[PDB]
Amino acid sequence: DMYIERAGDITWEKDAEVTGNSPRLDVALDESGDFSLVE
Amino acid sequence: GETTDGVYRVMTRRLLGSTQVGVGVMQEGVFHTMWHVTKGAALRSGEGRLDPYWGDVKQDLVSYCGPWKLDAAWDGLSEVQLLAVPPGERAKNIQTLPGIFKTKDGDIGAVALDYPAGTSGSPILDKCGRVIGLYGNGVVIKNGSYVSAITQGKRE
Ligand SMILES: NCc1ccc(C[C@H](NC(=O)c2ccccc2)C(=O)N2CCCCC2)cc1
Repeated sequence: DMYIERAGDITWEKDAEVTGNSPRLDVALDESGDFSLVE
Repeated sequence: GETTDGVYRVMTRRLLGSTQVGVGVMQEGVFHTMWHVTKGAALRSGEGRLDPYWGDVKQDLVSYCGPWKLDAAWDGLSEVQLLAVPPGERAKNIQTLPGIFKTKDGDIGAVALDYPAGTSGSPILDKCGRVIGLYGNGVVIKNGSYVSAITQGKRE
């Protein structure tokens, strides 16, 4: 059923779109691999 | 089938039409993705078959054809790029300065970018283009935005 298709090369691109912030979050990781916020 | 290094889409035909469930990285003949994308199921690459080799639900990672090969780490200072491969859209690099996930077991880098869920598995790169982790396992913050961990495995 599941199949893979190539999407591109893995390279750093000079002058890429720069967006997104840098938050510091307290988190917990459970046995099922779920992250959760501790506030 | 196709074993060339690079970023790949992970598709299914179980739902309506062809649906993208995630993304992965082929490096050194090993296919790397997140556990929630495939649930450890076998993959098809043209006429060839890729069998799972290693996996761990807690790390939310799985490797195919061989052991985990991605060993680069975020330096905790520099900006990085998410090589986002969104459903039905072209691969696009997005530069961002990672935040932090503070856990009782140590700190992990985090990327605050919002893409559809089918983008899970897209690699996160350092300045030399080395894969320092995969995007797609994280948390939703108070404003409904998504923050993903920079999830990296261990090379033996
Ligand atoms: N065991 C259940 C389970 C937990 C976690 C995941 C991964 C999921 N990934 C995205 O939703 C996502 C969104 C945008 C871009 C890329 C990935 C995620 O992190 N959450 C889902 C639920 C909400 C907050 C946690 C899947 C299954």
